[PDB]
Amino acid sequence: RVINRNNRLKRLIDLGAPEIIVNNEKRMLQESVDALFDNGRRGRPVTGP
Amino acid sequence: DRVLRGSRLGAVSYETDRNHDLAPRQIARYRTDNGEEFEVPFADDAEIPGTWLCRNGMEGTLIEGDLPEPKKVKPPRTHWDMLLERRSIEELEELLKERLELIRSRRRG
Amino acid sequence: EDESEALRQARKDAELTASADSVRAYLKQIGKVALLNAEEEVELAKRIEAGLYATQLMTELSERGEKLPAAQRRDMMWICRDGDRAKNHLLEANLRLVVSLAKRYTGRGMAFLDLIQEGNLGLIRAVEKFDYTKGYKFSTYATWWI
Amino acid sequence: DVNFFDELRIGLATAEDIRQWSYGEVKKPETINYRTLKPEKDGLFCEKI
Amino acid sequence: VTHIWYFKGVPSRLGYLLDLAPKDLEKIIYFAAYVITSVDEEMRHNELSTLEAEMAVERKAVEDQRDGELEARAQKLEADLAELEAEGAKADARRKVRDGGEREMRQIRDRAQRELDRLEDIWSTFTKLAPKQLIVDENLYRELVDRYGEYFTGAMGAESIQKLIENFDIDAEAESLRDVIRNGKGQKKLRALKRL
Amino acid sequence: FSEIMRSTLEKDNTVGTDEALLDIYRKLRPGEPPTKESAQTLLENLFFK
Repeated sequence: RVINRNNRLKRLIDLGAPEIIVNNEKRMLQESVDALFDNGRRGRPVTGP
Repeated sequence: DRVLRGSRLGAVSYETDRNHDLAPRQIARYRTDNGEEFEVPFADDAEIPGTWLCRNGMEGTLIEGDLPEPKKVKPPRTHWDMLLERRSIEELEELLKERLELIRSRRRG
Repeated sequence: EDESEALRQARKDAELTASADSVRAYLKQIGKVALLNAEEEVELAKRIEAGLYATQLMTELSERGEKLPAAQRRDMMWICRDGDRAKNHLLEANLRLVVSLAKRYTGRGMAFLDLIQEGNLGLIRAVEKFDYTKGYKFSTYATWWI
Repeated sequence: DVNFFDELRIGLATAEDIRQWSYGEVKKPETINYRTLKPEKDGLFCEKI
Repeated sequence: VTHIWYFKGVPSRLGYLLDLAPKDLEKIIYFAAYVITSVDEEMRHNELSTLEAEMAVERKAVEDQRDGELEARAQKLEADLAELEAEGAKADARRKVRDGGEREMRQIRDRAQRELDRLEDIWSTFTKLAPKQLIVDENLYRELVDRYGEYFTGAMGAESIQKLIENFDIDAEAESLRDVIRNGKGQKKLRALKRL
Repeated sequence: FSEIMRSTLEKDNTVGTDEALLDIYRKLRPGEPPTKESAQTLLENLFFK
C-alpha cells in the first residue's frame, strides 16, 4: 500500500496534477504510513479479508 | 490435512566456511550525481559496468571518466504529440489567432 | 427558511467539521466546483489546445529565435497559463464522474480511494486525448479511459 | 552482536540514519514472480537489496 | 510524512513541542486546514499603511457600486411611483411594488454588508497574521494569498510541520517556559510544566 | 402532572418544530449541509422507515 501510493504520488507530481488530487494522494500516503506504524490507532482499522 | 510444514523459497547449503584464500577480487568506485561515493567489490576477470544502481538507489556512474554515451531514449508521448497527431498546424494557428484577437478585443476595446 | 442567518450559520458550522473518514473528506472537497455543459466543454477544450500550441510555439521561437514584441509575448504567456487553468478546471469538473464510475468496483481487491485516484489518472489521460470536433459530450469519451 | 554489552541506547532516528541503515531502495510493489517462484528485482524480496 | 506516535498518542508530542492543539493539528497533517509557517514583519509594518489605503480605495469602490444600487432602485422606485399612482388600481397593490423594491434594497444592502464584512475579516486576519496560526475556510486563504501573496509563507500538511520544526529555536522557547514557571500560576504553570 | 417534564419544557430553549429538527440534524449528520426536507425524512428514516 505504501509503495503503490508513493509511486502514484510520484507520477502525479511528474505529470502535473491539480491541487485536489495531489493533496488527496498525500493524505492517502499519510494514512498508509499511519497504518504501517500502528493500524487501528487513528480512525477505522484497515481490515483484511 | 498436511502437515503443517513449509519452506522458504531457497536452498540452505553447508560447506567449509574457509577464510584463508578466496577468489581474488577488485574494488570499483561508483559515484552518484550528488557527490555520494560507493565501493563495490567485483571479481577480477569481470567486465565492470559503466553505470550501476547504487546503495542509495539512484543511478550512479563510475568514477573513471569514460562516459560511454548511453544515448538516452526519447520522451515517451507528450500532450503535444497527442494533439499534433489529430490536428493540423494551420487549424491550431487559426485558434491561436482567435484567442489572440479575443484577448485583444477584451483588453483595448 | 432560507433567511434568517441561523439556519445557514448551522450549515457553515457543519461545513467545518473533522470528518476523519478521508473518503467523506474528499467528497466534501470535490463537491465544491460546479458541473458543466457542452458549450462550456467546447470553450475549455479550445482554450487548452490553444495554450498547448502557444507553449509549443514559444519553445520553438525561444530556441535560436526572436526578440518578441512585449504585447505579443505577454499575452501569449497569458494564453500559456490560461490553458493550464482550463485544464485544471475541467479535471475538477469531472472528478465527480470519476467517483460515480469507481463506486461500483469497490468491495473487492483494493480500497476505495485507490480506485478513485486511478480513475483520476485515467481522467487526466482522457482530458489529454479528448477531441471536441467530433461533437460529443465529454463523459461518453472519458468513461472508456476511466 | 558478540556478547559484550555495557549499554542499550535507544534514540529517535533521523533520515540520514535510515538511508544509512539500508542496503537498497525498494521501489516496486512486487514480491514473487507468479510462475517461477523467484523474487522480483527492486521488490519487497529482491536478492540485490 | 509525520510519525504517528509523536502525533496521536496522548499527550501529543508535536502538540507540546509546537504549542498546538491536537484537535487542530489533525486538521493540519491530514490536509484539512492551512497553517502559516512564516510571516514578514517590516514589510507588513509599512505596507500595512499602504494596504489599508488600498482597502479604503476598495471599499470606496464598493460604495460606488452601492450608491449605484441606491440610485438605480431609486429611479426604479420612482418608476414604481409613476406606474402605481398614475392609473386606476388598488391602494395596497400599488404599494406591493413599493414593498418589493424596498425589500430588494434591504437584501441588496445585506449582500453588500456581508461582502464588506468578508473584506473586513480578511483585513483583520492580515493584520493579526502570525506563525503557528491556522487559516480554516479555504476561500479566505485563497483570497488572502492571491491578494497578499508576499509578506508570508503558509502551507498545508507534514512538509509545513517540517518547516515549523526547521524554524524553531528550542533555547529561547525553553527559557520562556522557565520564566513562566518562574512567575506564573494556575493553569498556565501546569501547562508550562507539561511542555517544559 | 410531571414536574420534570414541565421543567424541561420551560428549559426547552428552542421554539419551532423545524428549529428542533435542525439541531437534531446537526447532532446526527455532523458534517452535512442541512435542509428541511432531509431532517423531515431522516428522523422518519431511523425509526419509522
